[PDB]
Amino acid sequence: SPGIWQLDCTHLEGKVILVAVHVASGYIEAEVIPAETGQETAYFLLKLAGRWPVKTVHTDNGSNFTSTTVKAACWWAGIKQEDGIPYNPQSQGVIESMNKELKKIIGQVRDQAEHLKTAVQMAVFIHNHKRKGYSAGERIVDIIATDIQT
Amino acid sequence: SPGIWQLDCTHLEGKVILVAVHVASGYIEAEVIPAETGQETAYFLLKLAGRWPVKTVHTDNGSNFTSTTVKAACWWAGIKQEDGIPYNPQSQGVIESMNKELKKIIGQVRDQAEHLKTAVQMAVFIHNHKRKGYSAGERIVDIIATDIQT
Ligand SMILES: C=CC[N@H+](Cc1ccccc1C(=O)N[C@H](C)CC)Cc1ccc2c(c1C(=O)O)OC[C@H](CCC(=O)O)O2
Ligand SMILES: C=CC[N@H+](Cc1ccccc1C(=O)N[C@H](C)CC)Cc1ccc2c(c1C(=O)O)OC[C@H](CCC(=O)O)O2
Ligand SMILES: [Cl-]
Ligand SMILES: [Cl-]
Repeated sequence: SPGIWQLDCTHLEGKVILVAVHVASGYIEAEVIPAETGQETAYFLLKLAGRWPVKTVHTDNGSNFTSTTVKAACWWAGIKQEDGIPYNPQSQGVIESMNKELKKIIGQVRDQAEHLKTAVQMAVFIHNHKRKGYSAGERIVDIIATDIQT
Repeated sequence: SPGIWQLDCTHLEGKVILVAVHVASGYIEAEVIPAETGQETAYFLLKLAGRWPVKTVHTDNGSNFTSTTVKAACWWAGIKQEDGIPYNPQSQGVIESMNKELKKIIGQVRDQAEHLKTAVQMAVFIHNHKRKGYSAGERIVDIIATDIQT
């Protein structure tokens, strides 16, 4: 559980926002990319795994699951690449609501930056710091610290 | 000191590697940029502060300290922007040693990627995961979790 992440790809302004969600905490990292490719996804996961102890990634679609570029990055970073089939039907709902929230926040900050990438990073910040009480940033650190003491 | 970070700029292959070091743990995040500008630095700090609870940044030089772009990002993200004067002379030595280590790791992986940015992310991964025994990635989580319980 401490090491499980889910990939999520959403669209805004003709661009693609790639999101990784730490499933247990709801903490996120995100980036804006021109299009989802294997190379973009592979690079994103490499960054993520250097920053948090990523054990398992539930990939966002079959193309990223298949991609030998993505598989090579997961091999390098010691990540178990898994499908993202929503065996628990609540998964679809949670991701959809997260995408909606993120787009809402992006609109609220959209005027405080020229470029979408900036607005997306502002949205990451607001999402991770929002107390709902603890924040997602607090939950992820608490979860992993609890794990390290095991 | 759970919230204290230090900026560090180093050069390789005609490009600039911007590094943020979590002082208490030695955990790092890094990116390759064409040149250090206020905009590049501001965006880097915005990303960092959305991902970790960044209270204070010791800036790497007077230009970034002065930059109104950098000050605006620090204001946005709730970061106290401070100078990076090495009042403790050991800090110069520590940063220089980190730069040398990072460049060594980049050399060791340089063949496993076409692009320097990839190699730098691999270096971040190796640095953060290396047990010295705990890793820097373990130390930062433990430090912050301890703080949250305060
Ligand atoms: C066709 C894939 C390209 N590479 C193949 C490669 C080339 C040479 C040696 C090893 C490997 C190799 O498979 N390496 C190991 C096993 C896995 C990391 C790896 C790679 C992936 C994503 C990137 C990269 C790079 C790069 O080669 O540096 O460069 C930046 C780019 C930025 C995002 C974007 O622009 O899409 O993301
Ligand atoms: C001259 C600065 C430009 N901006 C001024 C600005 C313009 C319009 C509205 C508000 C603000 C403003 O001051 N905003 C708040 C108060 C602080 C975020 C902010 C900004 C900084 C770094 C970036 C940006 C952007 C951007 O405008 O989106 O875009 C991506 C770029 C990528 C790194 C690179 O390419 O150097 O880093
Ligand atoms: Cl946070
Ligand atoms: Cl780690």
